[PDB]
Amino acid sequence: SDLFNEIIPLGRLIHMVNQKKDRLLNEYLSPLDITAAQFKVLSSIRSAASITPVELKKVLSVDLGALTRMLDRLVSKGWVERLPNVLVKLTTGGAAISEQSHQLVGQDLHQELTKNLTADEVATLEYLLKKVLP
Amino acid sequence: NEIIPLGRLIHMVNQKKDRLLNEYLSPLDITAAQFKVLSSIRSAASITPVELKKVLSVDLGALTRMLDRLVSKGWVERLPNPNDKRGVLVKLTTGGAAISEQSHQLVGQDLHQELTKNLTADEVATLEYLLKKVLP
Repeated sequence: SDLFNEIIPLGRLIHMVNQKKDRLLNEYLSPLDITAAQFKVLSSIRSAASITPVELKKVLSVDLGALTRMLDRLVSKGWVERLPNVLVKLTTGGAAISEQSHQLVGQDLHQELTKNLTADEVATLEYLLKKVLP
Repeated sequence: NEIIPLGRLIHMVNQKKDRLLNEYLSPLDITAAQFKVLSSIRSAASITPVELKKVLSVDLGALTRMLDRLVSKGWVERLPNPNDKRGVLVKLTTGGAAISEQSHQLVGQDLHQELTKNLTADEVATLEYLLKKVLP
């Protein structure tokens, strides 16, 4: 709590808290040699069903090159398949691992993130974060 | 509209910040990802790629590519390492300083005002307060 003495801007706070989330993800996901970054790519493909690398790049806001490397690794692991249109989609086993991740990682991440918060502080934080998104 | 977990909300709000950064930074052909790298070097003054990878939590390979691009643009320079010699320090050129220095205005003003457009002043103070409480 040099943080409460000091005035840190909101954008910086959002960044730091997102770093903390990603470190916690990386820890809980570690039992599948899947990174937080790979996890997000898988989730994005899951919700889109099928999606261009070009379209995926745009949804994720990351470099096209860096994403091709990500997609290479995820195909080698059998979690993603490349189809003729290019279009990337989840394998049946990448669907499994997406499913296992979410069940493995939720609750735990929520409880570690909110450990210092009151129940109503959690509800307020969630409320106000939603208000930023419109 | 529904009950979205905190972790997910943090992600979505962080995505939104990055998209706004990418828009405002577009007049330099500099990405939010690049801008973060420059800021990290700024505050470290000089830093290993290995130490930088750790501070940024990105792949070493992907960071070497980032650093290649920023050297070609003249915002970062590679130096001989005093302790290693087979290795290098990166630091900002004066141009890279001028650009990373713009992080005060960008994150604190423009980006800040777009993020908080739907918030009351006290709602901003509360959101900041509670985000700080997650960090310990």
